[PDB]
Amino acid sequence: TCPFYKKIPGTGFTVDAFQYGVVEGCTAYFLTHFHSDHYAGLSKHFTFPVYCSEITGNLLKNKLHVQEQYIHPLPLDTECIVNGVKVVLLDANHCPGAVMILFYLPNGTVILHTGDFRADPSMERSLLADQKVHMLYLDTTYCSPEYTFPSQQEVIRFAINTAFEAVTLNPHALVVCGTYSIGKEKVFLAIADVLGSKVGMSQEKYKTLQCLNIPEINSLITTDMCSSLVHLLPMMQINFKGLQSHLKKCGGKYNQILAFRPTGWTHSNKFTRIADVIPQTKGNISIYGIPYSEHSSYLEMKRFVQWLKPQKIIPTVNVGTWKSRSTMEKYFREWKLEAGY
Ligand code: NI
Repeated sequence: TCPFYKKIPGTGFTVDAFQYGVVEGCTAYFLTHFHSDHYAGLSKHFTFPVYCSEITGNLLKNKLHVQEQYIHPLPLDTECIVNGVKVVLLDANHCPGAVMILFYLPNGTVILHTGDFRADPSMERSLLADQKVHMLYLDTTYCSPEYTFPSQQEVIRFAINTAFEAVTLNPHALVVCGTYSIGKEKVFLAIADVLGSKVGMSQEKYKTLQCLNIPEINSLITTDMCSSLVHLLPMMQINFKGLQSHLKKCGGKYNQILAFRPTGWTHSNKFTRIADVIPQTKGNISIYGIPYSEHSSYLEMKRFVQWLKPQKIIPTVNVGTWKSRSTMEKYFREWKLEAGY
């Protein structure tokens, strides 16, 4: 059964609620982004209207085979009527095609559902500037002050400099980057651009990338592994055994691997600056874990909420334990008392 924090009161609408069967009273199912925990349940057999971005809709059609007739793509930053309710989709600064949704209720209440997001001050000059929001359904993934990590731009800087130095010292080094979902494409695209290479990958990942509307993508990626010095592999293969096996397959073209695992936050962020990060190394293989996040830091989250000044907050992440729920409620009250709303 569909949980309460996935229902929009006063509407026929749910958000990211495809794993509960036919939801009672639901006339339209919104999908914030194409990540498996959010789409869990969609297939070619689904027969109700799905509302989403153009990019999410490309992925539903090509990867999940959902039929065209049930896919409703909406433009961003544009007031749209859905089943007699005004809605707007806003860029969530998460993975490609990810959106936040503003719902203008018939009774005058305004709700923002962030989906998954990385809060940014640029959001303060979107269409959110123009009016009051009563209820916020908030991505609370990192809602605790211990969760710190650098900007995406600093992380990319580290990766580009690290790769370029390694391959200039040794023109026979291969670079490998892990992935298990869409998002974080900048990591492998930036490294391949500095090295003057396309990114090589499986047919299945190339297909996913071709759905994402990235400018000049045919110039940046390929399924010919032999012509590429930056390869993508599944995240589960980014370990000493998997990388050794991969290097065997390359037929003596290379004698060293430098590999990156983009993660979210890790406890090594409590101690080490991005500048100081070092790899794990065994023989001719080194692995860097790099903290490239597509979710808000605590500080980013707090700045957004204190600017928005919502009347009520409903968390959508870490909702399963009394300890988590109590912790999040304490921070929301601190934020409200400090800023005076
Ligand atoms: Ni996500």
